[PDB]
This record gives sequence, C-alpha cells and structure tokens, in this order.
Amino acid sequence: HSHGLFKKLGIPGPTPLPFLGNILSYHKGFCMFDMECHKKYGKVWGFYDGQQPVLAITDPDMIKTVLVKECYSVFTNRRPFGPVGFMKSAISIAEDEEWKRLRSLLSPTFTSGKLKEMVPIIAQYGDVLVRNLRREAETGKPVTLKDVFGAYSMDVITSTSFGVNIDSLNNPQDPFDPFFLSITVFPFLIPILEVLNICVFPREVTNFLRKSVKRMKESDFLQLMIDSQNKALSDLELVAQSIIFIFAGYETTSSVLSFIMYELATHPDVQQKLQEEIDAVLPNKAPPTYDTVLQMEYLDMVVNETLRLFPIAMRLERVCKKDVEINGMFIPKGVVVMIPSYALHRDPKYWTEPEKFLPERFSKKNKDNIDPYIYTPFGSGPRNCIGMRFALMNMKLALIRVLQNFSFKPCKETQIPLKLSLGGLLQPEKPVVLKVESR
Amino acid sequence: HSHGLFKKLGIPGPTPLPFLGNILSYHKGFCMFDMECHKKYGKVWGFYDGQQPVLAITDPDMIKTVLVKECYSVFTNRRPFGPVGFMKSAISIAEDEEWKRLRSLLSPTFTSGKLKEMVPIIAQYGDVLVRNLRREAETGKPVTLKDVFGAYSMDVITSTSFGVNIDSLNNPQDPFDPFFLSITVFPFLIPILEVLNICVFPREVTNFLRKSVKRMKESDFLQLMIDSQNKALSDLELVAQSIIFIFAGYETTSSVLSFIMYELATHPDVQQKLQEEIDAVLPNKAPPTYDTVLQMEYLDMVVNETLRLFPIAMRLERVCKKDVEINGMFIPKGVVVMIPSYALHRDPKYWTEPEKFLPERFSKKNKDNIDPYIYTPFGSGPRNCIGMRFALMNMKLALIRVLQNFSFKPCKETQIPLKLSLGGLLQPEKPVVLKVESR
Ligand code: HEM
Ligand code: HEM
Ligand SMILES: CC(C)(C)OC(=O)N[C@H](CSC[C@@H](Nc1ccccc1)C(=O)NCc1cccnc1)Cc1ccccc1
Ligand SMILES: CC(C)(C)OC(=O)N[C@H](CSC[C@@H](Nc1ccccc1)C(=O)NCc1cccnc1)Cc1ccccc1
Repeated sequence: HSHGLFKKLGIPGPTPLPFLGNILSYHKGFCMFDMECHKKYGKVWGFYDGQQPVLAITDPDMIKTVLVKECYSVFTNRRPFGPVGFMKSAISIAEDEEWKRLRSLLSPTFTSGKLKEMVPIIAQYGDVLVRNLRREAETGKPVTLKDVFGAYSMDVITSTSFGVNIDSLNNPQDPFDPFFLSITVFPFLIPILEVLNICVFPREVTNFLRKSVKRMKESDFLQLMIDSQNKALSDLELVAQSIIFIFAGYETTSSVLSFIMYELATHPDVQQKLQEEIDAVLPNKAPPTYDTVLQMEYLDMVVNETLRLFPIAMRLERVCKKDVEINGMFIPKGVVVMIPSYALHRDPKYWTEPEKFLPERFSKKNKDNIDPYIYTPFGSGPRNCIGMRFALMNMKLALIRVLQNFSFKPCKETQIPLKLSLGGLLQPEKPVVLKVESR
Repeated sequence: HSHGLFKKLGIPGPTPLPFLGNILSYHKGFCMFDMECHKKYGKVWGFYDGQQPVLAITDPDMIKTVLVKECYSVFTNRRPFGPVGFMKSAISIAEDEEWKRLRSLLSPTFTSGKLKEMVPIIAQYGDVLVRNLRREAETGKPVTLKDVFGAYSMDVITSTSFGVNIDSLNNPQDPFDPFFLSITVFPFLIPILEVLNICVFPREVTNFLRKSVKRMKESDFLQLMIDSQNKALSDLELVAQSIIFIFAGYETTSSVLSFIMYELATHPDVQQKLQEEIDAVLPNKAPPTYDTVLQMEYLDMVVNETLRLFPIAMRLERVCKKDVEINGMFIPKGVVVMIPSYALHRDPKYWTEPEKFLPERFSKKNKDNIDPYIYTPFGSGPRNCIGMRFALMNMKLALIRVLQNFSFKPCKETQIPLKLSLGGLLQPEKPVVLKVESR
C-alpha cells in the first residue's frame, strides 16, 4: 500500500496482507476480531479493510471528541457505501450538507408528541401479535420469534409512517457475505457498479417501492415529508427515506425483540420480575400508554442490558475529512475512525462479569457508573440513531403486551448458549425458538 | 474500433458510433432494427453491438450452412452471456464439448415416448386451468391470460420434470432493459462481474433453488438426470439444467398461449373453425390424447402461424469460432452470425400479406411453399430448441381443453391492434385481457 500508514504513525495493529489487508481475520466475524485487537493492542489500533485504513479508538474522551465535539467539522460522514444508486440520498448514507438538510427535514418525526400520537395506533398490532401468539401456544408447538416479531414490526412501520394496515401473515412484500467481500478488495469497482445501475439492493425490491411510495398515494412520517416539503424534498428522495425507515423499523425491532426474549427465557427470575412490574403498573392487564411505558424502570433495564450484549450496529464509524489531532493523537485525512461498540460493551475493564445477562447493571443505584461513551447502542452526537426513542417505545410496547399474556421457556431445539452469526451481521446462527405458555 | 471490419469486407450496414456501435438503433427494439436493415441492405449486412461485430444473413442456403452443415465445426456456440456464474453449465449457455455432452445427457427427455408418458400427467392441470377460468367467466370480469396461463405453465413444468404438484394460485415461488445495455458497451465488465458473484440472475432467486433442487429430494426429467448420471452429471450442474427448463416451460409456454388467444379473439372465424375441429376429434368434450392432439391439423396451423408472427426468440445466433467462407462469403473468426427470424417471418418477399394472421399459410396445400430456413420459430440443426415437441404438445393440450369450454372475445381494454414491447423481449406492451364466455 498505503499499508505503511499505521507503521509510520507508530500505531500498533495486525500485519496486513497485500490487497486483502486484514480481512481474512474476519473469519470469526467483526466482533471477535475487534475484541481480540482490543486485548492485544490496548486503547488504539489500526487495520486495513483491503487498502482502506481503519483506526479503532476506545478512549471515552476521544470517542466523545469524534462523535460529538468534532462532528460537523471533521467526522461528518460514514464510510462510503456502494453501489447505492438513488439510495445515496438516504439519510444514513448521505454526506455533509445534504445530510444536515435531511436530518433537519426528518428530525421532528420522533418528538415526544409525534411518538405519543403513535401509541394509540401501535396499540392495535400488539393485539394481533398476541392473538397470533395465542394460537401457537394453545397448540404446544415451539414458536419462531422473529417471524411473528417481524410481522408485528412490519405492521408498525408501514402505518406509523404511511398509514397502511396489513395483517402480516398474508406475507405482504418484505425485501430481504458473498459479494461485499469483493467490495473491500475492489472498492474501485463501486463507481463501476454505479454506472451499471447495479445495486446491493436488488433492483426489483426497490422497483416494488419506486412506485409503491408514489403508490402511497395520495389525496405520519410520509405526511410529515410533504408537509415539510410544502431546497425542499424530492419524491425519489422521499422514497429513499421510506426505504431506510421501513428496514430499520422492521429488522432492528424484530431482531432486538428476539434477543430480549431469549434472555428472558434463559433467566426466568428476570422474566417474572418484569411480569410483576408490568402487572403493578398496568393492573388487570391494562393497556400500556406513553406514560406508563416510561414508568417501568426494570423494563428499561432489561432493554438496555440486552442492547449491551447485542449492539446490533456492532461498530460506529466516521471518515476523517481532514487532518486532525484529537486528544493528542494525529489522524490523517481519509482514515475511517471506528468505535468497536460490541468490544467496549464486553470489556472486562468496564463491566463486571461482562458476558452475563445482569440487568441490575442499569439500576438507578448503578446506572451512573456507566460511561455513555462506552455504552453506545444508539451511537452518539448529531449523527446518533434518529429512531432511538421510537425503537425503545415500539419494542417496550410489544414486550408489555406480550409478557402480559404469555411466559417463555426454552425448548429442546433452543440453542443454549446462543451462538452469534460468525457472518456479517449481528444475528444468531440458528433462529430463536421458545415455548410459549398462556397466562 | 474494430469498427472497420465490415467496411473492409465490403459488407454494407449502418454506420456505428464510437463505443456504442449501432446500439442506439435499438430504441425501437431488435425487431424493427432488423426489419429496417433487411429492407435497406438486402440479403446480408453487418452492425456492431458495442465493439462486437454482428453479421446478419438472410439467404436460406447460407442459413442452412450455419445452423446445420457447419455447426459442430465452426458455429457451435452462441454469443457469450454474462455474468452467469454456476449457470455457465446450463445447456443453452454451455460451449463446445461440454454442450455436446449435456445435449447427449438431456436429449432422451422429449422422445415421443417420454412425451406420451406426460399426456396423462398434463391432463390434470388443464382441468384446474378450466375450473379457474370457469370462475372468472361466471363473473363477467375480463381475464389476464398470462396469469392463469403461467400458473398452468408453472404447474406443468414442475411436475413433468420433478414431480411437484402445486395449485399455482397459492403463488408458489416464481423468479422474475436497464443494465444489459451497460454489458454491450462494457463486455469487459463480464469477467469483472463474475469474480463479484454478481449475476443477471438475482442470487436470491437461484439460492431459492440452489437448495430447492437438492430439496427435491430424494429417496421424470429430474429422474432421467440421475438415472443417466448413475463424465457424468454433477448436482450443481443438475440444478442449472432445472433452472433452464423451469423458465423455458413457464415463460415461453404462457406467452405463446397469450399470443394465440389474442389472435383467436380478433379473428372469431378462426376460433370457431378450431372449436369445430376439436369437437369433431374429441366429441362430447372428450379428453385429449397424444394421438388426437397430433391429428388436429388446423390446431397445428394456428399454432404455427402465431409462431410466424411472434417468434419469441426473435434472432438466432452463432459465434464464428474460426475463419470460414460459407456459400462464397468470407466470415472472420469472432463475428457473431445472426439470423433475424422476426424479420424473415415478416418478409413480403416470402409471405403474402405478411402482417395478417392467416393460418391457411400452413395448410397441407400450402405448407410446402415455406422454406424451413426462413420459418425458424424453434431454430434449426443440432442446437435447435430441445423442448420443441414438449412445447407444442403442452400448448396444444392447453388450447384443446380451454377452447372446449370457453370462447374468447375482445374487451374494452383489449389493446387492438397489439403493440409489441419496444423493449428487450418479444412481449406485448400492455398485457392481454379478453372476455371469456362459457360454452
Ligand atoms: C433497537 C433498534 C435500533 C438500534 C439499536 C439502532 C442503532 C443505531 C446506530 C448504532 C446508529 C448509528 C449511530 C452513530 O453512528 O452514532 C443508527 C443510526 C440510524 N438509525 Fe437506528 N437503531 C435502531 C432502530 C432504528 C429505527 C426503528 C429507525 C427508524 C427510522 C432508525 C433510524 C436510523 C437512522 C436514519 C440512522 C442514521 C442517522 C443519521 O445518519 O443521521 N433506527 N441506529
Ligand atoms: C413455444 C415455446 C418455445 C419456443 C418458440 C422456443 C424457441 C427456441 C429457439 C428459437 C431456440 C434456439 C434454437 C437455435 O439457436 O437454433 C431454443 C433453444 C432451446 N430451447 Fe426452446 N423454445 C420454446 C420452448 C422451450 C421449452 C418448453 C423448453 C423446455 C426445456 C426449451 C428448451 C430449450 C433449450 C434447452 C434450448 C437451447 C438448446 C441447445 O442449445 O442445445 N424451449 N428454443
Ligand atoms: C446488522 C444491522 C443491519 C442490524 O446493522 C448494520 O449492519 N448496519 C447498517 C448496514 S445497512 C445501511 C442501511 N440499510 C438498508 C437496508 C435496506 C435498504 C437500504 C438500506 C441503513 O442505514 N439502515 C437503517 C438502520 C439500520 C440499523 C439500525 N438503525 C438504522 C449501517 C447503518 C446502521 C445504522 C445506521 C446507519 C447505517
Ligand atoms: C424473450 C425470450 C425470453 C422469450 O427469449 C430470449 O430472449 N432468449 C433467451 C434469453 S435468456 C437465456 C436463458 N434464460 C434464463 C432464464 C432464467 C434463468 C436462467 C436462464 C435460456 O436459455 N432459457 C431457455 C429458453 C428460452 C426461450 C425459448 N426456449 C428456451 C436466450 C435463449 C433462447 C433460446 C435458447 C437459448 C437461449
């Protein structure tokens, strides 16, 4: 390279192979690679995704500098992603000024008031979620959580943002490590693939929407995007935000729900202690409300501690858009700065027994011993997760309604312990199946 | 180029643009381009798909030389197709020796005896095809032919080759001009896309089968591929033939059926004259049989004359694998030789009133005035359509059973006349909808 950079900076790290960089080390997944490098190299280290240098940082102050103090000036954008096509205008993917604009356009969607307007609406699909669960529990047949969870998550996302109601067991649309591997050795092929219309998003899954958002409709977040469009928001740019929002609210929601239900099943005392709180705040199986959801502290602790063990983003990243010297360390233009959330969430130098599910970690007696720059399931700074309050609410409303009616036990075919997918993303190897018993 | 070749051979043709070749001329579709060049240039002409020279030939003798006399020696293979992936081992796509082998392996599937074994089996889905039609005709609601036709075509293909029965209105699997355009200017990008696993066949449609043929099953054409495997046939090569066969039997069958039913609807005398023959050969709505299907001469004439107007392959092609001088014309190595079937099927120098639907053209009084090297809906020579006798049978069995119960009239929203898709393939612009009346 270009494989001399960290050598030259005196920054330690795994020796890269030509072209490949360190990427063969991903044979155990991002997260094990990160954990290993943390323990081998300490607070800071560098590696190469192909020819791209990545600096991992683990100092809280330095992380606050990157995500917060110097965001607009230096660390505004994430690693180039391609080929994306018209999805370049998607907010999680857009850069500099354009992202600032979309962030401004879309921010007022998750105010405490717009959220609070959605609790009445969400309250309907929880009842479908239960009734669907009530059938596969009267029939003692183990249940695939992500199926009925994603169906619920799908139902919430299409109607909180657009207005479309579907009982996701008609199986309505749904979209979807062989190839992104070739990206990292061949990032030069991204501009190639762009001119080919080639997309990591199959052109058919997007064409299903390239009209279906125009096919919505029309005369909620979709409302809020024309009402704020009234330098304003295009319509192929509006479709792009819709795609982001539908994915995020479907996949992350369903998947974190599956993780929580696994933890409750292998820790029955935590499941019961939570069911008792729900019944004390919502007695007679009372319907949750925006304000009772926010009152349940143990539900929050359970949500948080699961997100400690399964930070589904895994890593946070920012591109260095110019030479800087943050907290005494020189960082050259073009380096990707990465925060290894999975690794920091499991660091024994911050967390007692860091692999155990222990929600007391987030008790108000203990929540202050926790550095918001070590615990980052939603990122931080101006580019943190815009859907955070919606996600926590949506999940908690789901959990409340579900633990109000059912208990969850392991099955013969439950994977205990749970292996993580040694692949690209943060999911289990085998899917989560548990016995569901009616209260 | 390389854009001097035809200039140098004294062969006439449209002047190519740099890089693009003649490809902007496709703005009206292959078929109009071919027809135009035929009338402008005569019997032989050349053009460039990007930098690739294509020689069109229209002399019957020369066409017989190419497709028949010199097939194994010179004109064994079709234009390189990519990126294909494991689909390179598919018979329509494979080359030289390997194609010879697969052609030998797979040929005995459509013997008159293996076909005859399938008439009993096919006879079941025709009855589903009718009963499905009987519902949308008791409800005077116009019908989309290709929907119920493809459902039938799907049902026939999965069970004639594997053994799987599905009432294709549960909507069972089904797989599927933006990008192949970039191929022709960038064929150099094909080896690029191969190393990227990138496929013109979405990796998910094939993964749905990359196991589903292994998921078939196992302890018919699928039978005949292990029984002949017993230099033998692999299993990822077996999947590849399955994919070819499922497509061909689904899409071509459904689409030619739609074309025939359009012609019968806009020519009611032909529809009646056919219904009379079916009732004379199969009286009391008798079930068709292998031998009665072959007896109906007007049904054959109707099938043939539709295939004259809609040759769904459009063009036949062979790569020149070495310098030759066929019928007095020198052809250099690497040129694609193309036979413009659509253009020859509509040549007024061979066909009276060539745009009219006139099935008498194929009467036994007139069928001999027709050059099998001008009329080529199934290609010709050792690389002709291997599924021809199956296709004609399958369609004719469908037509018999359907015209035995229903008549077909135009609708308010029937496109008359029918526009062809000015796009890539030979399909109508709008889909075919007709009124269906119960006899
Ligand atoms: C449990 C659920 C979720 C988790 C753990 C999560 C986590 C994250 C993380 C870690 C980031 C990157 C933050 C950073 O770089 O500092 C992010 C960004 C983002 N998230 Fe989420 N997320 C969740 C659900 C959602 C939902 C439901 C939406 C709804 C639209 C959403 C929308 C976004 C967007 C648009 C971004 C990019 C923000 C920007 O660049 O301005 N997320 N999320
Ligand atoms: C109305 C229906 C069909 C029409 C008009 C049609 C037409 C054609 C044509 C024009 C060719 C190229 C011949 C050449 O280059 O000389 C071809 C090849 C082929 N057809 Fe069909 N076809 C039909 C249905 C089918 C079906 C149902 C199958 C079932 C598997 C099939 C299998 C194939 C294969 C495998 C090839 C490549 C043959 C080889 O290279 O050895 N076709 N077809
Ligand atoms: C393993 C998971 C998936 C859990 O995580 C990731 O691997 N991470 C993503 C990789 S896909 C980029 C894009 N997906 C997309 C998906 C479909 C059609 C177009 C686009 C995205 O931005 N999605 C929003 C999001 C996802 C998750 C949480 N919240 C918000 C990168 C990313 C994550 C978070 C914020 C920004 C970017
Ligand atoms: C407009 C139409 C489609 C009617 O026609 C074409 O454009 N023609 C094809 C282009 S796709 C090559 C491949 N499809 C495929 C489709 C899906 C998964 C993998 C592969 C093929 O070979 N199919 C068999 C076939 C199709 C039609 C008739 N009979 C047999 C080229 C071709 C045609 C005929 C023989 C060989 C090659």
